[PDB]
Amino acid sequence: SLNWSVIVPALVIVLATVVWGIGFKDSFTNFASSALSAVVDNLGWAFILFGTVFVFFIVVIAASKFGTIRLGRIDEAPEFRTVSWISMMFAAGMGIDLMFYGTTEPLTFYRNGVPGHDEHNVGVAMSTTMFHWTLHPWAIYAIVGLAIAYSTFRVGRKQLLSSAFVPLIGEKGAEGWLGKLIDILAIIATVFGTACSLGLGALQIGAGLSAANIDPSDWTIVGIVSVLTLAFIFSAISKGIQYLSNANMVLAALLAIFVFVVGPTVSILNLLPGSIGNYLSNFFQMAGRTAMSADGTAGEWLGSWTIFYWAWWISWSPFVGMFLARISRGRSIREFILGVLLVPAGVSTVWFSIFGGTAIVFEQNGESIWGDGAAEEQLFGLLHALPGGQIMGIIAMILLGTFFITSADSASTVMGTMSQHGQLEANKWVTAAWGVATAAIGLTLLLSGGDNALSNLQNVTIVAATPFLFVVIGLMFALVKDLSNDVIYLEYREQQRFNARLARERR
Amino acid sequence: SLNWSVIVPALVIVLATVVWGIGFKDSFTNFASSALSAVVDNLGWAFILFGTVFVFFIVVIAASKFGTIRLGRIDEAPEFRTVSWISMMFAAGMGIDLMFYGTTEPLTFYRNGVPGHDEHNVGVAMSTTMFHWTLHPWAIYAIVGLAIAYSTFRVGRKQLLSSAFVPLIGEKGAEGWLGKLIDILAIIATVFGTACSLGLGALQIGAGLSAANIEDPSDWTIVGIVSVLTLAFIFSAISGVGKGIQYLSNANMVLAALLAIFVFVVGPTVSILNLLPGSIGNYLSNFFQMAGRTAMSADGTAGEWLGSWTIFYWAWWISWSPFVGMFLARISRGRSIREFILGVLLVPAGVSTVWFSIFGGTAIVFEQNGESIWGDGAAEEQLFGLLHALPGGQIMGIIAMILLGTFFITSADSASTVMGTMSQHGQLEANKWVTAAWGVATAAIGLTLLLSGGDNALSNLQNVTIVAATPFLFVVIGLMFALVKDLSNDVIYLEYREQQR
Amino acid sequence: SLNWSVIVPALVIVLATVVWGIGFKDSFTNFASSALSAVVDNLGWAFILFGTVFVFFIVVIAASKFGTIRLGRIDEAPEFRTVSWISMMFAAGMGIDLMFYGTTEPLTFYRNGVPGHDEHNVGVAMSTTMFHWTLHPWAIYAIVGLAIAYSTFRVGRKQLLSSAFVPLIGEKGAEGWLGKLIDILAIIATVFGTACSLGLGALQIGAGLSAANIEDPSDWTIVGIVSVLTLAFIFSAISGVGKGIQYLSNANMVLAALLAIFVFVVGPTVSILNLLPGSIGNYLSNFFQMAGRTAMSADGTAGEWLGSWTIFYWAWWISWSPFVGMFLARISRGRSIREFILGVLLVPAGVSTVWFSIFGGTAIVFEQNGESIWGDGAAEEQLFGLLHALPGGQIMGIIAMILLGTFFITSADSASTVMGTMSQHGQLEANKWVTAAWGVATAAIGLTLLLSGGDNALSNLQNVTIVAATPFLFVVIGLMFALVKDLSNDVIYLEYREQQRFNARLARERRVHNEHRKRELAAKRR
Ligand SMILES: CCCCCCCCCCCCCCCCCC(=O)O[C@@H](COC(=O)CCCCCCCCCCCCCCC)COP(=O)(O)OC[C@H](O)CO
Ligand SMILES: C[N+](C)(C)CCO
Ligand SMILES: [Cl-]
Ligand SMILES: [Cl-]
Repeated sequence: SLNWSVIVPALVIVLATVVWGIGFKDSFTNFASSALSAVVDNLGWAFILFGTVFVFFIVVIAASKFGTIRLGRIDEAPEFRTVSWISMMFAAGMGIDLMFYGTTEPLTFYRNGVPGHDEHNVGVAMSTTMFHWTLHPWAIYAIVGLAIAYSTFRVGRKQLLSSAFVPLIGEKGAEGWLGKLIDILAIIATVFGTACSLGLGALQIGAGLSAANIDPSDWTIVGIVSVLTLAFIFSAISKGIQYLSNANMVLAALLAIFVFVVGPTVSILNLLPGSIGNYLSNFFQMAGRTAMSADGTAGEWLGSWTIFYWAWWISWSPFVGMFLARISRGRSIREFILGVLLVPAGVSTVWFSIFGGTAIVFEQNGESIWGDGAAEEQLFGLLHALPGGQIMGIIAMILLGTFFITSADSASTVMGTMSQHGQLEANKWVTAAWGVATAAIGLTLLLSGGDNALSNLQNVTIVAATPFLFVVIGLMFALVKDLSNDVIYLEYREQQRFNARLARERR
Repeated sequence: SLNWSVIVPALVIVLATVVWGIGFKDSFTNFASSALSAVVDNLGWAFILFGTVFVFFIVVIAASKFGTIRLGRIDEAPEFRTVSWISMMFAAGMGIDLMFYGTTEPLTFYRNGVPGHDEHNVGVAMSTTMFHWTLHPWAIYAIVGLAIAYSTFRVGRKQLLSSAFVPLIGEKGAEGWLGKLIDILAIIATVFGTACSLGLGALQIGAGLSAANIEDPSDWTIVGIVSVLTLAFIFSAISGVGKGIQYLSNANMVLAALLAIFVFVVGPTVSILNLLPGSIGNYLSNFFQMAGRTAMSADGTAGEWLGSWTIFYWAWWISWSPFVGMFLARISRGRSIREFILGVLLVPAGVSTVWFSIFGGTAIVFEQNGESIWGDGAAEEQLFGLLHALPGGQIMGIIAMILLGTFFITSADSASTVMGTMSQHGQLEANKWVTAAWGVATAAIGLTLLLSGGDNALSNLQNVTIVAATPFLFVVIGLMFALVKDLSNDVIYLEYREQQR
Repeated sequence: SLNWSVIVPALVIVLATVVWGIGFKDSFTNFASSALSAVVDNLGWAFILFGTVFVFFIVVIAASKFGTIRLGRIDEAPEFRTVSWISMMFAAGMGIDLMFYGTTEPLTFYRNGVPGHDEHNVGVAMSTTMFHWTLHPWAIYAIVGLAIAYSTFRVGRKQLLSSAFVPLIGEKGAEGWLGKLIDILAIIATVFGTACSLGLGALQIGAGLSAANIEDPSDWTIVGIVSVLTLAFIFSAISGVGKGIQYLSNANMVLAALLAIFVFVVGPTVSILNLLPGSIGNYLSNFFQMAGRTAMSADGTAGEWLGSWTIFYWAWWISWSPFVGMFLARISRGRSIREFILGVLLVPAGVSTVWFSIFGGTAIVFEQNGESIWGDGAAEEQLFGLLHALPGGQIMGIIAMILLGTFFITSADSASTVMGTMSQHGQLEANKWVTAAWGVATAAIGLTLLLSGGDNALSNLQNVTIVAATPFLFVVIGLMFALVKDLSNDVIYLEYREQQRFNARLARERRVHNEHRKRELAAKRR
């Protein structure tokens, strides 16, 4: 029983873009990309504040008595071992994203420096990438994850973001004016979310083909996408996602290990203890970077970096949020939070220490893989400066390929599950539908922009993300009232008032 | 009822100082002002060390078991609602200058920069201000407000600073040396406290009239206002069925809210709005450095800046601890210390942060855009400069002027109320005569400090505020132990104490 | 009994480096000094990363329920009690070091400036010195301290160090590949660690007596230093016997606390008392920015600084942790895990600071004027240089050397107590025989390190030490697990977690029923 009151209203906006953005006008879509600067200008501070708010909030609810509450029936045990549960979070913290921004990210920060420091600054440069990729985003993923994993397993509700707002909203048939709306926002956000990954993931393949066959064609993008958006429909008949799920991790294993030993090992090893310290050291300092610091200048830097990421992450929380939820059944609220923060974070700490960590060492010996200044080639260029690095580049391409599909599967499945009343049992057909409709806008962005295709990709996803921002914000409140009414916290507060009164009349 | 064993030493010393500052004695009270440097130099270490400890202390106390413990007969019906604090918290604690400082400070620290940094640093300029007006000034209040409220609304003892030292001194044996000296210094500091509040309100008016009517305060101004506000306060204190403290404060929040909301919308809204995360994050970051900004840093330079700022800021604060602290109790009963510690922390922080961010932040926004409002550089002229720079300036200016008048009568009467309550053997309710009488006891000096001829006198008291409570610093430190080695003699700890151990 | 299986492979290489340094290829030992530039740069990261983790590690253990477990057969009324602790913390652990680096480190930093900062930074000058002599170092101790203390006094087994590794290598069956090898690497690390401190006395005295007499070189003149101070040392020797030590604990106080309260009241009392919160503050504000200092920061240019300071320290501390944990363990019986961790960290770290605040402070304040104490760049000269600049500079200068004479025996005595204890199957009783034995451990290298044609047998001192116990790092690493995977099996904690379960499920039975009675009842209103 598909939810059409939610499916089509979403497809109305997904098409609006592909139609009005490539077919007709085209130059007009770049008008809404001025509504970008509109949103960062005045809704900008929100992302910054509630950003760091999401990181405290979650730690404190995990630190609280809530943490003990078992996600599922009372004293329910997890379904997999700690090791297997963690062995699944690793696959959650890897994909196109890190492929793209792995090397270029910390390099840019070394190259140009971060608003508030000089250029050529390892400590800062590094601790900024962390800022983006460790605690902060995963704090979000936890908010949405816990909210879903709680309402479904504990309270006993449908697997829908709206079913997490029940404590605040009607109710009496949750999905009146809101609900449908809240879900319609989830859907849209997830599309543009994955869109970026597919998007910047695509043209990182095209730029990568300039390692085998030789330059930056245009019909090539449509090729790389369509070639893989077909393989996605192909491998949309089994799951599937689990086969390649490791096929990805092994390739990602090669790339890393390889560059660990061939590259400046001891440097890369120095970056671990080093880029965990500057992270902590600078955390608050970068927590407060807005468009006032540094002397009303960092406004631009935020738009291109810190505020992009924040939007992106949010527009992905509906996807990642279900994943971690679905997996974590059984875990305690705390075990699930501390788990969700530190686990993926370790990998995002090593990964940037390896790839973009050599890019810094290189730029210190003159080597410089800057390659004309485009990140989309930065990666391969990095490898080409290492022995047998040309085969590695080939691997990387086939890797971003396997990523394109697996990343699209999980996305479409989630977007499917919530496009039809939270049915865990995903309809094989509606899944592929959300993939093509997604890959679609993942292409509609890449094409409409030209030389700065990357730009519009990040501006729209920021736009469609902003609405949800508020959703997730509110998902705190629904999550606190949901917890304060939970048996185990209610029953405990009854035991200390009793463990107080029992000694109030014996004296 | 009127305790005349402490009224005397105070009424005489307070009269001794005013004389040694008037009648051609105006110069020898200035040389005595530079004797302040003595304390800032040798007790510098003292303030900047413990000022930060208190902040950790209440936290470490709210954190532990002592937190759950209400203050009273347990589950004792609270009383005053949420609006009780926010009002008096900023009505008695501050309000007067925190309108001049709401702009001149964040605007100064930007322009000239604080030690160990470079100028035009928005972050620092906000973190330093914030530092001077949050966790710190409210812990050296919480300590007091928590101690007293416990040694009365729990134990039952009488509301008087020495009574809270019972745990350290002895059962009633606090009558000797340590105990009488307390009440004197607590009265001196509260008499000067009001005196300084009356003085600031007067220097403000000068610039207020400059906004409305100017004219380089040609006499009449100090009297025709300080008296107007004294005679306006002496009326809102007499009428029993009036309670100006519970009203004017509420009105005060409404005026300040109005004013704030004005600039916040007409002015650089987003800037203010970007300054919220900007302020907090920065504050958290620059906390442990500016917490340890000793006069040894940097390279020995910050000596002056500290004394003129942070230090003076502390020595000044420590003074208003009796009054403000007592008030954090005279209007609270039944709500656990924990729901109180953060009550006077998380909450005052919020308002101050926001206030500065709005004003101070806007000032920086102006400073950057080239349309400054620093002009000539008088702290007392800047608030209005920023104001008149906005549509409906002169208008909002009038109410801004009124604001300085509001809370004033309260900050003075409520400052005198606590006096009347600490003068009559620590009685919650005090005679309507002793309270208002002390609220004007400073007026008798204010009119003599100007009869010297022309103008050049008040400057004394400004610096005398520091040393006016210099010793009262330690009165806090000990009060910190008298609150730890006292709660461990409470019901829950004494039962496990007198058990197997 | 004696372990002629761990001590045999012991002195065989203890001297295979001693006679190797003084004899054989004299300048071949200067190839190992360029061989640490293989660990310091290749393991420097691993020395930092885990060094910091060490400070979080215990701190949580301290706050953990583990922090209630008492150390030894439940009750065990506190053995020594207090004071003797903080006195034997340093006397044993630090002691002499607090001087031959404690009044010059805040000074060298105020001068040259640490990497990532300009010179003349009172702040970093204080912050970077503490990073080395406070929270970080002691935390390496409290681990081995607990691991060892809990291993012996609680469980009730041997005082041999490798014992604490039975929860990981199996109990009673961890003697072979791993086990004896640990004890071997243990005794060595304690010999060198001690030999270094003993040789320092001669070096600091030879170049320290300059404030009195002996302007000659520094070779045969020192024969009356090493050979005499050790001669007067063993006494001791004639009698022990079982405990103190001690006669040095209250000594160090009266003595140090004297010269300290001396400079604190004579010198710039305020400039010191000011730098009091300034020390702590800046320390906290820079803690994470210091633990992030690597040979990749700043801009891959601080390696030769770190290698001279930070890593230098960390490496050494692990190579000195055996003794200082073996000794820290005693006098701690009947003291809880918590009060032990908050004992080794808070107070020792809380005094080192006020030490650098008085000595490092005035030493700095003297430079802010022009009366520099810097004596041609020599650690010994600076110490006396700043006290002879105060009324009675030769009256306290006396104690500057004569007191350091006590620290000589404090280390040796206490240290020997440990190395002796670990070669006797791990018993506690005072073994006079082995005590004085290892007491030698320097007569073949210490006094010979100088007879090498006059002097210059450096740095064959610091070189051999930090490389000796380079695997020790990975030992104090896996010591965290053997500490926690052991603490957790303790009856008191084993019972704490079981009770949780009970309450847990019982509380479910109470609930699952109501929702089945307020349900049948709810279906009764129909
Ligand atoms: C600026 C730098 C200066 C120096 C910094 C020093 C170091 C920082 C100090 C950090 C303090 C952390 C304190 C940790 C205490 C542990 C909690 C505890 O003792 O719980 C007891 C028992 O309590 C309970 O079991 C129930 C309630 C536990 C409450 C835990 C709260 C969560 C803490 C998370 C906060 C931070 C998370 C990381 C992100 C910042 C003990 O049992 P256990 O430790 O054996 O339990 C182990 C646990 O189950 C793991 O398997
Ligand atoms: C879960 N994904 C890997 C798809 C996104 C996080 O990088
Ligand atoms: Cl549960
Ligand atoms: Cl400094």
